[PDB]
Amino acid sequence: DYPKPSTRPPRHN
Amino acid sequence: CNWTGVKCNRRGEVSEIQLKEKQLQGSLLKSLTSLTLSSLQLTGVIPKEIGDFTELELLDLSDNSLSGDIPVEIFRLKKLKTLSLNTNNLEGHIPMEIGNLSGLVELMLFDNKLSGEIPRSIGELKNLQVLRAGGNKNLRGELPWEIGNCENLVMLGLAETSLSGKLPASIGNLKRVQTIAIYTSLLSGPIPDEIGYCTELQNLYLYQNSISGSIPTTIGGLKKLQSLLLWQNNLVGKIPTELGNCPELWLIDFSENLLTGTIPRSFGKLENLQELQLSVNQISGTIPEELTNCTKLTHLEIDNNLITGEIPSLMSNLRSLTMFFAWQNKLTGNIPQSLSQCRELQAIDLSYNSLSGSIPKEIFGLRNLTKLLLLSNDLSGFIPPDIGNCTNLYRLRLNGNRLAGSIPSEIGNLKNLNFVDISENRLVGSIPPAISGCESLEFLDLHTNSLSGSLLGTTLPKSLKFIDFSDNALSSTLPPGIGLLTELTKLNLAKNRLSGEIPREISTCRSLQLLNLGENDFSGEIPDELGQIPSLAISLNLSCNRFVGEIPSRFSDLKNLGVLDVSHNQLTGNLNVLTDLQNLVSLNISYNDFSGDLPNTPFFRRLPLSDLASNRGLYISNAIS
Ligand SMILES: *[C@@H]1O[C@H](CO)[C@@H](O[C@@H]2O[C@H](CO)[C@@H](O)[C@H](O)[C@H]2NC(C)=O)[C@H](O)[C@H]1NC(C)=O
Ligand SMILES: *[C@@H]1O[C@H](CO)[C@@H](O)[C@H](O)[C@H]1NC(C)=O
Ligand SMILES: *[C@@H]1O[C@H](CO)[C@@H](O)[C@H](O)[C@H]1NC(C)=O
Repeated sequence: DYPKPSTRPPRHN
Repeated sequence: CNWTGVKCNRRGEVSEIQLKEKQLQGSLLKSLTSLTLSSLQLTGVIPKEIGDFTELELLDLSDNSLSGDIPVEIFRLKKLKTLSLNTNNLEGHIPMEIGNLSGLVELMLFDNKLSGEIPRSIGELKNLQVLRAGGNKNLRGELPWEIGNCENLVMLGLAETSLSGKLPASIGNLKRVQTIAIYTSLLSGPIPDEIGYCTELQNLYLYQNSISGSIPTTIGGLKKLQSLLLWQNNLVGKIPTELGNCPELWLIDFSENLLTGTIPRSFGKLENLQELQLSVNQISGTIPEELTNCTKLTHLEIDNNLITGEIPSLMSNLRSLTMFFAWQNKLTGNIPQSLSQCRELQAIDLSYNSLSGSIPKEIFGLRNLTKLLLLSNDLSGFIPPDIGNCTNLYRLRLNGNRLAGSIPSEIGNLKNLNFVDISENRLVGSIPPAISGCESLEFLDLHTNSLSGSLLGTTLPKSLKFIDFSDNALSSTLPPGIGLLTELTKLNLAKNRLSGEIPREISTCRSLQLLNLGENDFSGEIPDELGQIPSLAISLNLSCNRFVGEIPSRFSDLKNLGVLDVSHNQLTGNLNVLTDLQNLVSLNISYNDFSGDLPNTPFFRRLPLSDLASNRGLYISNAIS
C-alpha cells in the first residue's frame, strides 16, 4: 500500500 | 436464487451480489442494486458493460489486479452512492463525467496506477464525504479550486501522489472536513490561512512536501484539532502561540523545517500532548517551564536547534516521558537530578551541548533506560558506581567529556549492555576485570584517555566485536588471552606503552578485519602467525614500534589486506613477499632497513621516493626484456 501516516523517524547518536 | 452471497429485493429479483476472498482469476437481472466483487484476483479491464446495471447504488471492485482505464460509462450510473476501485492497477485520467454522479458518497480510488489531473468536476458532487485517491504516483496537477464545493467532505487524502502547487483557499469552505491527508507529495507554497475556516478539522498531514511561508496563526482557532504533521517542508517563521488553544491536540510534528522563535509558553495549556517533535529547525530560547505541565507527554524531541539555557528541573513533572532528545543545541548547567523521576524513560540523548558538572547518579536508577547518550559536552566528575543499577542499559556513550577517575567495577553488573563509548575523557587506573561479566558487550571504545596498567585476556567478555584502547598509558604485554576473543573484528591498541613480542595466539582470532598496534614499544620479530587470519582485510598497522627481522613469509597469504603500514621500525630484507598482493591499496614501508629491488608495476612507482629514501637499499628495477 501507500504507507499509513507517520512522524519523522527519530534520530540519536 | 437463495444462494449464499445473494440478496433478493422484496419484489423478488436479484438485488445484491457479494463475493470476497475466493481466489479467482482472469477477467470478470437489470435490477441488481449492489455489486461487490472484491479480493478475487481478477485481471484485465473493467468491462464497459458495467453500465448495463442501471440500478447500482454500490460498486465495490476493490483489491484485485484489474487493469486498463476506468470505463467512462461507469459514470453513467447516477444512483451510485459508493465507488471502490482501490487496490488495483487501473490507469488513466479521472474522467470529468464523474461530476455527473449526484449521489456519490464515498469514492475510493487509492493504491492504483492512475495518472492525469483531478477533474474540476469533483465540485459537482455535493454529497461526497470520503475522497481517497492517494497511492497513485502519477496523479498530478494543482488541487482543483472547485474542491471547496464538496460541502459534506469529511476525508480528503491524496497522500503519496505527484499532486502539486498550493492548497487553494477553497479549503476555507469545507466546514465538516475531519482529515486532510496529503503527504509525501509535490505540494509547494504556503498553507492557506483559510484552513482556519474548517471548524471540524482533526488531523492535518502535509509532511514531506516543500511547503513554504510559515504556519498560519489561524490553525489555533481549530478547536477540534488533534494531530499536526508538517515535517520535512520549507516552513519558515515562528511557531504560533495560538496552538495552545487546541485542547485535544496530542501530536505535533514540525521536525525538519526552517522555523525560528521560541517554543511557546502556551504549550503548557495543552493537557493531552503526548508527542512534541521539533527536531532540525532554527528554534531558539530556553525550554519553557510551562511545558512541564504537559502530563501526558511521552516523546519530547527538541534536538538539532539553537535552544539555550538549563534543562528545566520540573521535568520531573512528566511521569509518562519515554524519549527525551535535546542533542545539538546550546544547553548549559547540570543535567538536573530530578530527571530521574521520570520512571518511564527509555532513551535520553543530551549529546552535542554545553552541559557541565557530574552526571547525577539517580539517572542510573532508571530501570527501563536502554539508551544514555551524553557524548560531546563539558561533563566532569566520576562515573557513578550506581551505573550497575541500570539494568536495561544497552547503548551507553559518554565520549567527548572530561569525566575523571577509574571505571567502576559495577559496570559488569550490566548484562544487556551492547555498546559503550567512554572515549575522549580523563579516565584513569586499570580497566576493571569485572567488565568480563558483561555477557552482551560487543563494542568497546576507550580511546584517548589516561588509562594505565596491564591489559588481560581474562578481563574481556568473549563476545566483543570491536575494541579501541588507543591513545592511553597501557603497558606491559599484549596477553595471549587475546586469542580467546573469536568474534573480534576491529582491534586498536595504538599509541600506548605496550611492549614485548606479539603473541602467536592472535592467529586464533578468526574474525579479525583490523589490527592497529601502531606507536608502542613492541619488539621481536613479527610472528609467522600474523599472516594467518585470512580475514584481515581492512587494515594492519604495525608502525612506530621496535620490530626487527624480515617481513614474514606467510604475509603473502594476506590476500584480502587493503592497507599495511610497517613504517618506523627496524625491519630488514626485501619486499618480494609483498609483490603478489593484488588487493593491496596502501603500503607504507618508509623509515625501515629494507633493501633490494621492487618491480616497475604501477603500484610501486606510486610509493613516494622519500619513502624509499628512508630505508637502506630500496629502488625500483627494470625487468630484463
Ligand atoms: C543503586 O543501588 C544501591 C544498592 O541498593 C542503592 O543504595 C544504598 O542506598 C540505600 C538507599 O539510598 C541506602 O540505605 C544504603 O546505605 C546504600 N547501600 C550501599 C551499600 O551503598 C543506591 O541508592 C542505588 N543508586 C541509584 C542511583 O539508584
Ligand atoms: C599507523 O599508526 C601510526 C601511529 O598511531 C599512525 O600515525 C599512522 O597513521 C597509522 N597508519 C595509517 C594507515 O594511518
Ligand atoms: C604511512 O602511509 C600512510 C598512507 O600514506 C599514511 O596515512 C600514514 O600516516 C603513514 N604512516 C605513518 C606512521 O606516518
